[PDB]
Amino acid sequence: FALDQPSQNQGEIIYIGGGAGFVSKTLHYKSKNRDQARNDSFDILKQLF
RNA sequence: ACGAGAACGCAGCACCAGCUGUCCAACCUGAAGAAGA
Repeated sequence: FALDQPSQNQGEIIYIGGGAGFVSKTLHYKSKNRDQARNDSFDILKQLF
C-alpha cells in the first residue's frame, strides 16, 4: 500500500538478509550499463533457472 | 735315573661422580544460509 522506498539518503542503506533480491547478491549492474548488465543477468540466470 | 723335583702371576678394587632433550612460534587466511518471476 505505502511502498515509500526512500532514496538519496547519503548512502545510509544496506540490504542484509534473505529475500533481499538477486541484484543485491551480484555486482554487474554497477559495473556495466543498462543493456549490457541486463543481458548478462539474463544469460547467467537462464543457465541457473 | 732328563740342572732336575715340588710351585695357580695369584690376592682386595662398582667405569663411576655432576648435568632438564631444552629455547623461540596464534592452526592461521578469503567466504552474505542464499538466490527464479
